[PDB]
Amino acid sequence: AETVSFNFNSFSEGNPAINFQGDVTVLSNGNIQLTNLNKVNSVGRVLYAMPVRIWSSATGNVASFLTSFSFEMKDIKDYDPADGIIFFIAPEDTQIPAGSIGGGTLGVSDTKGAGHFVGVEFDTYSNSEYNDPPTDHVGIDVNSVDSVKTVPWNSVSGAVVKVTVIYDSSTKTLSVAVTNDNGDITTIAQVVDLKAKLPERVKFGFSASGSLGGRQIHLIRSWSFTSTLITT
Amino acid sequence: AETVSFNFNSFSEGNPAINFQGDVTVLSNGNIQLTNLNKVNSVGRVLYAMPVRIWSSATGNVASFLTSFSFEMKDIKDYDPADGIIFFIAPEDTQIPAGSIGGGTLGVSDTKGAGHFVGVEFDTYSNSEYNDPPTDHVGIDVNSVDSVKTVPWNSVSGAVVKVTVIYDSSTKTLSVAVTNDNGDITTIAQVVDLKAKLPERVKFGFSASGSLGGRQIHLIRSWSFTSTLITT
Amino acid sequence: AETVSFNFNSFSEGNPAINFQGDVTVLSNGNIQLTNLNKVNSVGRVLYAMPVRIWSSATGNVASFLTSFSFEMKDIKDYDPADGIIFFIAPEDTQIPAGSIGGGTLGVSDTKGAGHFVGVEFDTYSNSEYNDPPTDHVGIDVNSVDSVKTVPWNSVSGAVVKVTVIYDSSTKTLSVAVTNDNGDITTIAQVVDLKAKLPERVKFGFSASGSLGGRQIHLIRSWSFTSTLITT
Amino acid sequence: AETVSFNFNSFSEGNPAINFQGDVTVLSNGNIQLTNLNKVNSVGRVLYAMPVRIWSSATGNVASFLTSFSFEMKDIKDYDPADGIIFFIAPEDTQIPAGSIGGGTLGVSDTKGAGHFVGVEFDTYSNSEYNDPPTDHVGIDVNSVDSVKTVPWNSVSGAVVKVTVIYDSSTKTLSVAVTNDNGDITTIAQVVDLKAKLPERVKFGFSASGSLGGRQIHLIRSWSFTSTLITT
Ligand SMILES: CC(=O)N[C@@H]1[C@@H](O)[C@@H](O)[C@@H](CO[C@@H]2O[C@H](CO)[C@H](O)[C@H](O)[C@H]2O)O[C@@H]1O
Ligand SMILES: OC[C@H]1O[C@@H](O)[C@H](O)[C@@H](O)[C@H]1O
Ligand SMILES: OC[C@H]1O[C@@H](O)[C@H](O)[C@@H](O)[C@H]1O
Ligand SMILES: OC[C@H]1O[C@@H](O)[C@H](O)[C@@H](O)[C@H]1O
Ligand SMILES: [Ca+2]
Ligand SMILES: [Ca+2]
Ligand SMILES: [Ca+2]
Ligand SMILES: [Ca+2]
Ligand SMILES: [Mn+2]
Ligand SMILES: [Mn+2]
Ligand SMILES: [Mn+2]
Ligand SMILES: [Mn+2]
Repeated sequence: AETVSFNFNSFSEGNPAINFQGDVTVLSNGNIQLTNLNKVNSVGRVLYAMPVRIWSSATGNVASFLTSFSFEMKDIKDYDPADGIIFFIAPEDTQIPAGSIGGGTLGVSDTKGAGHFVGVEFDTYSNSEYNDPPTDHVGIDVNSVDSVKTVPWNSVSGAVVKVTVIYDSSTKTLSVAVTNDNGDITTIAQVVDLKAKLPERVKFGFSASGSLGGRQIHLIRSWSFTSTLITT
Repeated sequence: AETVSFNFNSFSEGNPAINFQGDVTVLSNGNIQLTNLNKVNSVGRVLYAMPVRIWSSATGNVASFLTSFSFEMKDIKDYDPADGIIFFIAPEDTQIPAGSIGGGTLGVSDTKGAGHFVGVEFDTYSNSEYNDPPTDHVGIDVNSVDSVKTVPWNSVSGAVVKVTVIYDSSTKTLSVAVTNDNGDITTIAQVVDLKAKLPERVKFGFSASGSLGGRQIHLIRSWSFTSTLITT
Repeated sequence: AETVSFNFNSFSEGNPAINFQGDVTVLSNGNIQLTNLNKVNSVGRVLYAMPVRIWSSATGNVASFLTSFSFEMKDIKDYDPADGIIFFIAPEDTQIPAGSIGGGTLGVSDTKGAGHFVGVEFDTYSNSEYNDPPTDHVGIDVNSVDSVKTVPWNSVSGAVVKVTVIYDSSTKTLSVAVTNDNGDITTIAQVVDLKAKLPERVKFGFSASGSLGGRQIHLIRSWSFTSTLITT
Repeated sequence: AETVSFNFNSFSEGNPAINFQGDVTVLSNGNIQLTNLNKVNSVGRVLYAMPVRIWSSATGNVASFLTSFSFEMKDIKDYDPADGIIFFIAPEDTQIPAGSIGGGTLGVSDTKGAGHFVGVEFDTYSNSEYNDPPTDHVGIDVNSVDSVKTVPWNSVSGAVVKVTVIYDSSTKTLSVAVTNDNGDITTIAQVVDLKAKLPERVKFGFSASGSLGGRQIHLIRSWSFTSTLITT
């Protein structure tokens, strides 16, 4: 078997173990702040520097992974609390889309909402152009911000949120669990054939965006990960 | 929103939140020891004392849940290292089956291997009478120790094992993530309609068993849990 | 350590984690209504169905606890707005006293006003037989509705009240902070030895009562709680 | 009645509602970071700009208050996680002690550990020169970091801690409740005559300090407060 595992209790701008793209910054408290509040159509992303091999061209085997992370989103005067954070998987050469308008694209898609990635978004603004639900929601995205499936959710300002994600390669199922502020959990699962949607080696990371009037604090507090690919 | 959440970092015999059944004992370090090393066909089970409402007969809604736990199995001189541990869900009046032979039944089924429960087993002995795979394995059981599905796994003597489970009510998916000694993860997921398999009120817990020749130390070290049922 | 914690933002009938006694009811809005407006000497109580271990006879240790809740009392035609609500603690076999007259007993004591419980009352009627102050008030009750101590308070019809109670086992101090509708706080603290007044296992909850002419809407809207007993 | 009440979900150095002293900085995420990680004997404090009238020389009455806050301390390399945060009350003209050495002084006392203030410390280092318990502890201090009383407590790096404090006027009791990462709650209470120990007008606030080798992230995330003084 081939395993990739890491853990971040804190983040440091200097550490090369992570790629910083766009407006991302690292606060003195070790928190990764994805977007710049004083910028229009801001976009910031972070990827685990080491590309992870999710499937073998020799066997056809796809890896399973268990990952958990905690983030925080807080409102600011005077802007709509937008746009949200998305935990994504993409080609290792992934970079913020050219001419990104941020906002509802969440830093991973073009204006039409399309891009090459698979992710779990924590959306805090209803974009009708991307067919978003009416309330805050968590969604499974496959090459588009027009979610394959979504689930009602509530983004509480200044609340630490914990997420646990399990991908089981045999059933090709991606299961998510979000632990809210009131103590309630919110789950969402979807079958997604990663090998069919993504290349052999990829990068995992987070992205967040904003617009002219849509802005809020997007923070990544921690992140643990373990992927295992059967090589036999 | 109806939620049940608890977190055991250790245990005590006087903790009312825990129902002890069979040969269960509590070690001075807070660990629960499920089987008696000196008894033939030993059986021990521990349960969260409070019955949990997993689905509504009024709305048809089914709860989602996130639960994590860590156990440890250790060989002893010089019995066969058997039989294993099973995280189960069963009717609130669940009790060790009458005339339990322990062993491959894992304390949750009858001689034929049937019973009323849903669970994730960590099997260390291949019982041909229950169609077990040839090696240790993690299984998803529904009313029977003859697993609906299993995955190859390896139980390391004296190794602390971490497990995270996610049940998504919408897709009825029960996904398990097992973190091994060497940091490798093993996963298994299966669609299981709890509403169709179990009554509205149930109890969650752990069970382990041995036989005359098959014995080993079965320890439950910690357990956190959160179930949420959408109501009104 | 042994901890019991929970958080209710609303309530629903059927939740096995709650014991309903008497005339209690759950409204469509998740609120718990303690008394029946058409019944003479009405009494309704709600208890967390999980017994809480407040002290150990083995170690002699006593638990500490933090709890918060919000309630609302609202007048009705043509009865006197009575009798009030009491947050209480009693033996786990606690039931509404047999042949209760409700009224000023607040559903936890006998006709003389005696009982086996400890609690914080929110009194809206002056019962001279129990030496009540002449106006509305918050009181600390130890085995009697004839409060060991009281502080002038005022129950505003329809006002949502917030309460926070801290019990420090070391000093045996029970402090209460009541946040009125107009933003003012009212506090009352009393040294109460729970190890000396209650058994090792108890149940927490609320009770409200009325009489023939004294009636009113008694609502419990939320309730969070955390008690910890050191077992080391 | 005279009541003061406020609430901060986020902080800003451009806001007049707060005084900033020393190395205190406000991160882009809204958190207040009390100590500078790059300075020796660092010290930073903040105070609610408006002095709170806690007692009257005309009537002798003393105010009761309920205040809760959340903070965060996180380790860093290669320094000892020190020294801690202290929520204090002091003369309205309080200032960082002249020639402060930070460290165990928590930024409120002199080298001897004496000063004019009442506070609740969250101590993460054992200074023998101040008779500190051998482990992390929460203490009630009255004009000295040589705590009047302490209770064992575990400071978890990167964990958000919630605190609730109630000062009962009549009993002159100050009781505190702290929420741990494991879920357990910790409390400590002590009788403190604010009238005798502090002036009529005071300021409430937080302070944290570090040394040459002792440094860590000291964050203040939110703070609500309500005090009521009877004027009659
Ligand atoms: C009545 C009878 O035929 N007896 C048989 C024994 O001969 C032998 O087959 C045992 C095997 O029990 C299993 O033992 C292992 C360990 O060595 C595990 O504990 C299995 O779960 C057991 O079933 O069964 C009867 O006693
Ligand atoms: O007001 C806020 C919003 O503004 C829109 O212009 C943008 O497309 C949305 O994604 C969101 O940022
Ligand atoms: O008029 C109202 C009141 O009536 C009394 O008879 C009763 O004892 C009081 O507790 C209160 O209900
Ligand atoms: O190692 C760290 C510590 O070092 C001491 O010298 C200092 O007095 C303490 O307050 C703390 O800073
Ligand atoms: Ca959107
Ligand atoms: Ca078996
Ligand atoms: Ca009365
Ligand atoms: Ca110290
Ligand atoms: Mn969306
Ligand atoms: Mn099996
Ligand atoms: Mn009274
Ligand atoms: Mn100290």
